[PDB]
Amino acid sequence: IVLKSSDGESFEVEEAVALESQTIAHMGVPLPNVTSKILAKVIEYCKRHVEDLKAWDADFMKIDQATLFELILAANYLNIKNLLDLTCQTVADMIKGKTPEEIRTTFNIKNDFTPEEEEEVRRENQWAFE
Amino acid sequence: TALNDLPDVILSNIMAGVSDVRSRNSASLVCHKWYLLERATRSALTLRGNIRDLFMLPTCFQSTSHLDLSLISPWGHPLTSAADPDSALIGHLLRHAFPSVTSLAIYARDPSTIHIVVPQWPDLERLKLVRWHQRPQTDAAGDELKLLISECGTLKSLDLSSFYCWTDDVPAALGSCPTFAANLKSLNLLNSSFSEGFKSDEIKAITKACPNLREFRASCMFDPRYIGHAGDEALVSISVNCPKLEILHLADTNALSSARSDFDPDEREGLGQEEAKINAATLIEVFSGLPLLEELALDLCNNVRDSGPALEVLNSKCPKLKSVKLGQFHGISLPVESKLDGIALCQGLESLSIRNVDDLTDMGLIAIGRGCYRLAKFEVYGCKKITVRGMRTMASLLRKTLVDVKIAACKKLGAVQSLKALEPIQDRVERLHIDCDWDCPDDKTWARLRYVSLWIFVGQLLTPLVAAGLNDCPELEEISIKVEGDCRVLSRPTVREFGLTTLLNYPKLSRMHLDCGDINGYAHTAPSGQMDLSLWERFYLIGVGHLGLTELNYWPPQDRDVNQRSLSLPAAGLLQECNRLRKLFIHGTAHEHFMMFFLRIEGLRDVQLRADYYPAPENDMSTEMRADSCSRFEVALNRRQ
Amino acid sequence: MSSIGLAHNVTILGSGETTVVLGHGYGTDQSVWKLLVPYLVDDYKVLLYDHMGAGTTNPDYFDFDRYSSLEGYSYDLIAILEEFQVSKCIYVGHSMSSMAAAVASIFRPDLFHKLVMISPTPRLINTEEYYGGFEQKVMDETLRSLDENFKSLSLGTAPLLLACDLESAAMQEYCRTLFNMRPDIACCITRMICGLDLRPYLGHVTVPCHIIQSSNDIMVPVAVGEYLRKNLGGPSVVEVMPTEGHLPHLSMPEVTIPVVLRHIRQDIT
Amino acid sequence: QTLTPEAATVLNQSIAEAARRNHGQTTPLHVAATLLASPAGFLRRACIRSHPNSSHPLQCRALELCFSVALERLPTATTTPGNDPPISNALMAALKRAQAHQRRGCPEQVKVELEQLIISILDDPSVSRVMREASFSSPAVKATIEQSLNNDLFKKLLKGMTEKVWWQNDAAAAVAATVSQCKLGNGKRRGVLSKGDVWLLFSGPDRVGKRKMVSALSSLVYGTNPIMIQLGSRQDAGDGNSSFRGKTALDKIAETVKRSPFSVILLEDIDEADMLVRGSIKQAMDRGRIRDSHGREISLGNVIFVMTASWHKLSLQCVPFAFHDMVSRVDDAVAFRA
Repeated sequence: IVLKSSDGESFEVEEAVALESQTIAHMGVPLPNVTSKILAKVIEYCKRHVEDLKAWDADFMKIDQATLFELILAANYLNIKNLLDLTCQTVADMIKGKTPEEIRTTFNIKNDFTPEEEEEVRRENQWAFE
Repeated sequence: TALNDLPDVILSNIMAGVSDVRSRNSASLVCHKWYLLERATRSALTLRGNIRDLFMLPTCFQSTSHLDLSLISPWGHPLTSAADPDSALIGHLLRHAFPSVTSLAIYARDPSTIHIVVPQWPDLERLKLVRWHQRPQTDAAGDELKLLISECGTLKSLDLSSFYCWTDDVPAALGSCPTFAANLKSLNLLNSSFSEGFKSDEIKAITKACPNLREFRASCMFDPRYIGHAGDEALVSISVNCPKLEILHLADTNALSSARSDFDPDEREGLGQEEAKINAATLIEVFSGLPLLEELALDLCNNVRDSGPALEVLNSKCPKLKSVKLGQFHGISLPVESKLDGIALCQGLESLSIRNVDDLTDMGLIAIGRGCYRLAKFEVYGCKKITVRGMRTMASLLRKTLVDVKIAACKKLGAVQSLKALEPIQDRVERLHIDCDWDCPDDKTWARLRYVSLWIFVGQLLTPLVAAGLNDCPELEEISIKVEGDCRVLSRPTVREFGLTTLLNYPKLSRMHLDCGDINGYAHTAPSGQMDLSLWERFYLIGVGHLGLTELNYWPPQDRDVNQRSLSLPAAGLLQECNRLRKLFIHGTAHEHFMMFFLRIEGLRDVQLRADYYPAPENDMSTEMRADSCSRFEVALNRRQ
Repeated sequence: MSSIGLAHNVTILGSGETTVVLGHGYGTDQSVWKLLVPYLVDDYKVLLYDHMGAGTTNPDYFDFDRYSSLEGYSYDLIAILEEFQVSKCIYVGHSMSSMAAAVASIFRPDLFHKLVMISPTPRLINTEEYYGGFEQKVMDETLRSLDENFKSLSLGTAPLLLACDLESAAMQEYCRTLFNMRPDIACCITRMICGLDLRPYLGHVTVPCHIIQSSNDIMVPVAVGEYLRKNLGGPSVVEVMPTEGHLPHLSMPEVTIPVVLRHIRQDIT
Repeated sequence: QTLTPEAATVLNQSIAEAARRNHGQTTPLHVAATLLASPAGFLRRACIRSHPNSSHPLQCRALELCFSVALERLPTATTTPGNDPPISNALMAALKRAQAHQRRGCPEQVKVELEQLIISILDDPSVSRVMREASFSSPAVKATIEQSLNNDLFKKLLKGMTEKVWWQNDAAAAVAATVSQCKLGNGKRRGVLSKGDVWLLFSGPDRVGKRKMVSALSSLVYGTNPIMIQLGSRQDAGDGNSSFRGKTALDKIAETVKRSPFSVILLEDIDEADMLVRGSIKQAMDRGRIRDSHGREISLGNVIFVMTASWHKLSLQCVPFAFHDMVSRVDDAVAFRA
């Protein structure tokens, strides 16, 4: 099988690699929602999964945040459970060990909490053994 | 793109992955969308608060599934009492605040607590009862356990591993409604606080009531000296009545104790050292009756000999077997020429735990290593014949998979010997336990080591630990120390400190367990020229402030004669010096004056006095803990800004 | 209930018209009577409480001005007794707490029907003619240690001095529980005890007193019992038991408890 | 349209109050204040029942006051009063929660009844927050509303004891019989289940003969020396063990039984023991476990117990009424001859 990116680029896909994606397996096969580098980053993972693992996976995670968001969007659209849950876990790793301000700063997050609301949420949180 | 532009479903998926509760609380303060997501996503909650202000309970945790009420302050307090009529309202309050609860752990101080809280969730699936206090007097046996049977109840797992009760309560409760017992798929009775293990007849009745059990753990009495002790008939009844069993854990009550003087046959004044009513033929029949068995643990305080044939039958009749734990089973490995035998034929084992094996030699260890080539965790206790050569070679054989090793009470294998023995797997081991024995006669980077457990006799120092070989542990993060012994017979230390400053050698250390609770000494009155427990607490805790600890579990030493585990002045003073502490649990008692020392710690959030030992102080009159002291301390801690 | 009942952890047990009040010694709390209480609850109304210096009480309620003298403790005891409608009580006290009860009886005789004392002493510092306590120098060491502990806690360093670091081996047993309190409160109570002396007031006590001492006690001389019998203003009896330690009612219950129960149940003195 | 006529009424009155002040949106604070009105409603009774401090009548009106100030804190909207303000998102949340709570309570099978609605709007964070400053806790009143809604051997030992204590032949034969039969299983049973512990009461005036008797019985059946515990006015230089430290007589008994589950225990002068010790022995004989001074329970095992009595086979006429229960519940009672 040969797939087509949104930009129009074409990539060659193995049959087992195609069966990795439920969306692709159920459905030229143009992909008008994903770009070329998305396949260039997902196909090696698909092939490795079809056929050391921890180090290689950690190396493959070594990508910038925005590229990672495009990846998880692509995993959702292609509906690949393993890729999507690994990606979401990888992002949630930067959630841990950070204060709310740090999350906002690393994530260009805008704060809409009034001091009273923040105090109330802290009061609710005080009921859970961390 | 930013995350708020992502679809919400993968937000729920991505944010169900942060299990660290501190991180979850931090995430709840990001924004309104994130807060709503976290509150709809949190599944496990361990309730933190006081009984008085339980009507200030938040209702934001509507989607939780597992709820833990055993840590409600004051610890062990009766959550519901029959003396107060408005205690009926607590059931409704909990039911409404957590409507989607399937797994529950509650402190069952009183029967009314059970009868009011447990039947609230008809969909309750797993129950864990905790009670370290006295068993209240009831009209018959199992009256407080009968309260679990609800009309619309479908309880599936029952946990009594910490719920102190009479062993006669279990069979009486299980015989009162056959539907309730038949619905049970798991049953944990491995409670070390039982005065005596279950009888033979009680085990028979328990297993007859519950034919669908998938996991069964029990604290049985295997001493032949007693009447009705569990023997062959009990085990064959287990095999016949529960053919679906996947986990079977029978251990004698003494084998479960925290103190080594209770189960060690060497340390008991002639106790044990006599055969149980367990034959090789009976074990063969038992294993033949459990084709689905996956985890086996037979930890007896009485010897079973020539068990090699039974362990061989284990390999053929239990293909799914993965973990075996054997206590005082002898002849488990008796190699002749080169043919593997006994436990060495169980190639499918992943973790092996053996204890007090007289027959075991170096060849036995070599056979275990060569046969059980899939072994990932190995625990050996109290084998007097094995040496460094055998253990080192067994490590080298299993060097591909062995990541967890425990070497305790081995006469010929000291601390230095154990560390030299673990050299072939030095760069792979993750969890490690040794005895700090410096008196045993006869490239070095622990790259993956993450957890170290130590056992050391009272009055000994910890400084030689670095010279012992445990020098460079870049990834070491949690260390647990257990100190056992009787210091009433011991003189004053000639060295001022135990040496917790030696633990500065490991830069990533942030968690601690200092279990001194099994030291016996003099609490407030020493007879004459003796040294009280405050001196030993000072000796052990000095320099604990230098370590950058963030969590600390402390077990104060006890005075068995008067039954008290008080925190002394030097102990509180030193624990106050730990500025970085985030959680601080003390498994004992401390009055208000010492408890208020801890408000100096700025980063401190979780503090509790947990008397999780038998018997817990029955009331405020009998100990130096008061409910008002607890409430005042908690209010002062929360108000700190 | 009441503020006084919450500030002193007062508990009422047992039944019957006669009330027994158990006053613990300094440095401990009402938990020290957990071995005696079961023997009394059947046929007595036992009143247990913690005086304001005890570690189980709120350190904020402690008034350094009021409790720099024993009169504060006697007034607190009178307030506790009057609040719980206790009259003609039987008081069992340990060292230096029975002294406070005796002063309270001086002020309010109607409250106390008898006094049972466990190793009491009117004045703790012995003079040249008075051998009824310890030498001033041997207690100066304990005062120094308590002051140093308080100084250490002020700076945020752990207090690292105990009664086991003294040299008397009798100060070790006597002062062991004095370090079981917040260091400033410990200093205040210790200075009060050092300055305490009830020798002039011994003639104003009219309630019977049942002095109980240890055989050949190294800590408080046995002659103090005879001294009090000679100076007490009311009926008095002295019994000696072959016990030892600062807390015989806890460490040696099988010997101390029969003696205390007998002295409680017999009035003739 | 998914509400009861009364709930529809109270919602539209909340709406009318919203349209009279033009404050933008119909927040659930308004509907809660509506519930405060119409005194026939259940919220007043629930509030007075929930808090003891709420029994004061004007505190309920103080609740109205604190709702009112929060409403006054709401900026107005530039719109005609002849319109329905948009009910806030919290109100759809509360209504949906009401629907769900109604659904779950009758799993067998929607028009929402008044009490589910009021629970739902107490669940609103703003309503609870406002109530908290007014000394009112929404969970307490909520639970109150929900609760209101519910409205051979014989001779082989006989020869030896007859050798030792030949002046007590008849009592020796009787005790031989009883000990042999309880050991063989022909003795009293702790209910339907059998028991191993044996409980013997040894009356009579011969003390030294009784002591040598129990010594012989111990050395024969168990081959061990007896254990010297006294309870009465019989203390000497052996029982007065200060080495035990914080142990009373009951503590000594419990520790000895725990450490030696296979021996004979003789208790001296059960008649002169304290009422506490006798009560503890009664509890041990009923429940089969001895409790010591710290509340710990210790299994009796099967220890041979003998109580050395002195009242004058044991006749019931010679037993004081206080000890009658012990004799009735003891396994056997043996009277030594003078």
